[PDB]
Amino acid sequence: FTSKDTYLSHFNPRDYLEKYYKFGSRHSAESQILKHLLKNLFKIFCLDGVKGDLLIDIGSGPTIYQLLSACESFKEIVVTDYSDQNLQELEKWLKAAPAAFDWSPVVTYVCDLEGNRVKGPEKEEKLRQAVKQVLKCDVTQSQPLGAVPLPPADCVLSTLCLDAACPDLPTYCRALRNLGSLLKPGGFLVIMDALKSSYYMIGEQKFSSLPLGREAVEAAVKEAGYTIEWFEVISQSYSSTMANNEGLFSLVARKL
Ligand SMILES: Nc1ncnc2c1ncn2[C@@H]1O[C@H](CSCC[C@H](N)C(=O)O)[C@@H](O)[C@H]1O
Ligand SMILES: CN1Cc2cccc3c2N(CC3)C1=N
Repeated sequence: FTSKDTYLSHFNPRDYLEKYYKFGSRHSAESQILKHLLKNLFKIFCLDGVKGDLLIDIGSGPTIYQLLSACESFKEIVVTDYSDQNLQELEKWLKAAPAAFDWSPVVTYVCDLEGNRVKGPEKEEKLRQAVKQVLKCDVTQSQPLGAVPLPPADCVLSTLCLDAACPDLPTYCRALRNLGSLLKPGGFLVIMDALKSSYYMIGEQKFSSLPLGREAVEAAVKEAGYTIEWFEVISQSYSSTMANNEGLFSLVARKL
C-alpha cells in the first residue's frame, strides 16, 4: 500500500489538477463527478444549516473546489495536507499567483449554484480572506496537526483523502477518531469519497485506495464516536483509465 513517503516524492500537484480538475466542456467522467461534488457541498453549506466559526479541510491536496461553498458558511478556514508540494500549490492560488492553476470554470459553476449572487472575482476573494492557516497534516497521528494550537472546530471536512491515506479499516477508524479530537461535541464531519476502489491514477503514477463499501464506512463512523445526519451513494464512476471505483458516498455526521 502506498506509503507516506510516496506521497512526498511521487504525488504531482499540477499533474493531478490537470487530470481531475480542469472543468471541461466535453462531458468526461471526471467532470460529471466534480459537478456532483460541487452540488453536495452547495446543498450542505448553503441550503442546509451547516455553518460555524472554524472549518478544517483534511487532505486538501492542491485543490480549492471543496472550500468554495464552505467559505459562505464559516469565518475561518484552515487547510491541511500531508504533502509539502501540495500546500505549495494551494498557496500559489491563495496568493493569486498568475502561475496558480486556473479555477475560474469551477468558480463560475459554484457562483451559478448560489444563484449568480456574486461573480468569480468576489467569490475568490471571499475564500482567500477565509483561509487563515495552511498546515501539515497526518490523519494517522492521534494529533493530526501535531503541535499547532487550534480552538475546537465546528466542522472537519475531508474530500477523497481518507481512502487514499488509510491502509485498512482499523486505520480508517483511527483516522476518523483523530479528526474528532479537532471537533467540538456536536461538531460536523463532512466526508466525500470513492466507493469500492483500490487505486487511482495521476498520469502514469498509481496510488492505492482502500476498497470499502457503504456498510463498512457507516460502521467505522459510528465506532469513532459520531452519529450520521445523512449518507448518500451515487453510481457515477471515474474513467476506467483512472480508477476502479463503483461510486461515491457523501455524508454529514455529528460528534457525540
Ligand atoms: N496520512 C495522511 N494524512 C493526511 N493527508 C494525507 C495522508 N496521506 C495522504 N494524504 C493526502 O491525501 C490527499 C489525497 S488526494 C485528494 C485531494 C483533495 N482533497 C481532492 O479532493 O482532490 C493527498 O493530497 C495526500 O497528500
Ligand atoms: C480525485 N481522486 C479520484 C479517486 C478515485 C478513486 C479512489 C480515490 C480517488 N482519490 C483518492 C482515492 C482521488 N484523489
